[PDB]
Amino acid sequence: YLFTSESVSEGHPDKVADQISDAILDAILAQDKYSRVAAETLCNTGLVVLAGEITTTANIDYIQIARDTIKRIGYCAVLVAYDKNLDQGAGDQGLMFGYACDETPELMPLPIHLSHRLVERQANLRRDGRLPWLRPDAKSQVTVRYVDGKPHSIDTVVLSTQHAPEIDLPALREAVIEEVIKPTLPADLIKGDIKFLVNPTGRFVIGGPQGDCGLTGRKIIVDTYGGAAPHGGGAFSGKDPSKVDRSAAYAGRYVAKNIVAAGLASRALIQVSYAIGVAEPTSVMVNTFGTGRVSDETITKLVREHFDLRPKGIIQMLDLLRPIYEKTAAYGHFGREEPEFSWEAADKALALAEAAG
Amino acid sequence: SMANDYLFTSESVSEGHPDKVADQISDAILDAILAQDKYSRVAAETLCNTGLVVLAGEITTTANIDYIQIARDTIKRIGYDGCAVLVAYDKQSPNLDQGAGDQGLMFGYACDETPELMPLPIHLSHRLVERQANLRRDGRLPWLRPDAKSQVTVRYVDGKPHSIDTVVLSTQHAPEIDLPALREAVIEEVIKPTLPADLIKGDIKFLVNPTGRFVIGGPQGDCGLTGRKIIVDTYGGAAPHGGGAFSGKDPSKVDRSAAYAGRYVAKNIVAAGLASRALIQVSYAIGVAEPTSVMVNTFGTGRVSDETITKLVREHFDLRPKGIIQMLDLLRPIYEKTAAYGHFGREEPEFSWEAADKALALAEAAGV
Repeated sequence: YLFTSESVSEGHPDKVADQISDAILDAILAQDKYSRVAAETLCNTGLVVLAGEITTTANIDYIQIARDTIKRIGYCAVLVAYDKNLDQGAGDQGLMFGYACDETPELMPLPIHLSHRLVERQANLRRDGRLPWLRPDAKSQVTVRYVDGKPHSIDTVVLSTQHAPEIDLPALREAVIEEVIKPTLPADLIKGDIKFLVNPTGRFVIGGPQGDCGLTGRKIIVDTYGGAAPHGGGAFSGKDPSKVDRSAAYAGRYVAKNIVAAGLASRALIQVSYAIGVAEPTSVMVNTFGTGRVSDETITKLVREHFDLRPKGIIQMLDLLRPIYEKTAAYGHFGREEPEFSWEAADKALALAEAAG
Repeated sequence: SMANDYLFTSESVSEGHPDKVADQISDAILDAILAQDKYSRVAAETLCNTGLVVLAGEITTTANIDYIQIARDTIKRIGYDGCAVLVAYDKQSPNLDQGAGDQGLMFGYACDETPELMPLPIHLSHRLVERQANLRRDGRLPWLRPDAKSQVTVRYVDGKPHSIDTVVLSTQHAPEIDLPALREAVIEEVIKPTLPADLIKGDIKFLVNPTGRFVIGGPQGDCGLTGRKIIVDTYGGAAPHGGGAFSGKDPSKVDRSAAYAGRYVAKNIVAAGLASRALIQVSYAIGVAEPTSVMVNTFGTGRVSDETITKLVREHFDLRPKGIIQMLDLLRPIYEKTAAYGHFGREEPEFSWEAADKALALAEAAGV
């Protein structure tokens, strides 16, 4: 079968909103790391709206931080409407999913991993001036052929990128295929039936907020597993680590990744859920899709013994009170093994393998 | 097939949850536009706060709409009766093989856990919050207010529902009512009458307003945005999701119409008795009509090969963007009603994607 995922660059209007939301979070967290933050962003042609709920001692110039963020991405009236120990109960109810699999060394499903890499690549080539006619907004779609339930080839890659008006399509499409697409695709998967569609709907001069309204939390599938796993619904950006929407999904990834790196399974899906004002999850379950070496329920039991899934437990486990979140807000929260991203360390793998037998 | 014991959870929110307010405003505006011009392009986004509604997005139409009156009417209908409104739409005046207007992946799903062919936990979650709305509006529980959330945890054994483990229900309420009386009322009136009798065992846990009082609700107590309840809108986590929000978008957006078609297909597969459950995944490429990929996974429950089912789907359904609109007659102002209590699993006459009107043909084909 053919399976497809997608990603967007840091310049996509929705990601502009996510990154503004998280730039603001990091600024707050730099001064007062215990702050409660629920920062929502809407951005438009002439308009940025910053809303949601904030509790802090920090003093931030929210407008300057939005402008700095838009500047760094590469591109307004501003409306600011904020309303400004381990047994602590969850601040809200909800469900969260974590996932991992052996399709890549980072233990992410292939299609979303390639999709993120394609847009990261175009941003890299923009910012180092190799393709100086590139502009911020970009979109990738990668369709992967599976045979034997394992990746076989890459059927189609679609990449649309914003660009300066001075360049013609023919040369743009050739440049993107040769410089963006081909180098990012693993050679073992590249075969005769590979289709490259670059800028299928033609000229793409106007991009970002100026071309299309963007909102925080509207790329939650691009942020996570690109369609390879179910999702609980919660957005990440703008939320401090006391919000289980973010902390529990991050812990889910940690758990799932450690189960697979432990050798317990070749893939692992974990659902967690919370009730408001209750520390222990209302539910936890692990599904290994028939690939587990020990029963899913025993893995579920091991998860409880080896990870602290209580909200403040997870903060302490992944050391989350750090201004590290603007970096999370483009190119996927999962699958990038940066030092800051504590949820990507397989540092419980050996302990899990040992406990299982 | 494999012996199992596990807990699975879904959630829903009432029509007065701020994100749902935003979704409903977005779709009320879509409805009003379509009333006057059913070929309109609408991508209407809403953000609402304490004393603030922001309406933004892209709209191409001949309709003349009082955007503020529609937002106000919607808020009033939900139960919330200065509220400044900022209208910043990018507005302008303007075959079956036409291409998709954007790329995306969409999933459709159906299973036999409920008569409506939806997975149980999202079903029960929705009905719990509909029940609190009903009891509010007919005055049986007049102290209730619009904002509420439900969450239902189901213990499955051998791949089948066995008992209800936990029900959470948080509801806004008048300051007049005391917490213990609130909780007893919610357990006996809202929760118990909604749960299936045979799934209530001795180990059931009711978590009603666990952190107590809840007087300031809706936009006043938290910000709402369009497209922030997309899991509540679909299958509660029982299926994968491809990304796209529904509300504020006219049927020409494949994010909405292909999701609906997907449900349609998946539901007719199960209704036909071809499978006890069906997941269908479809992908579109910008400017391409016929979709990239169409696959059906019955998870070992299909009475014929998955391949035969996927083949049957292409003979019996038109999955091209404009084909879906004709097949489901999507050019009608029917969307505000979708914007709370789930887009799937409610068998309203307007909801074309919930009709099992091809099941007989699929059954007759496969041999069921």
